Amino acid sequence: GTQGERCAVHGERLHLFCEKDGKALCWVCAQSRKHRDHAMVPLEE
Ligand SMILES: [Zn+2]
Repeated sequence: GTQGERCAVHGERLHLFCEKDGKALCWVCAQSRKHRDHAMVPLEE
């Protein structure tokens, strides 16, 4: 019932939406050498 989906890997609040993956990441995961940056917009809600 945890109101607020945090990035559990690091232990921080997340704001990023992979449109390509259809998943909610953080800025740090946008900066990740893993995740191919293209269809990803930050959570501007
Ligand atoms: Zn992250």
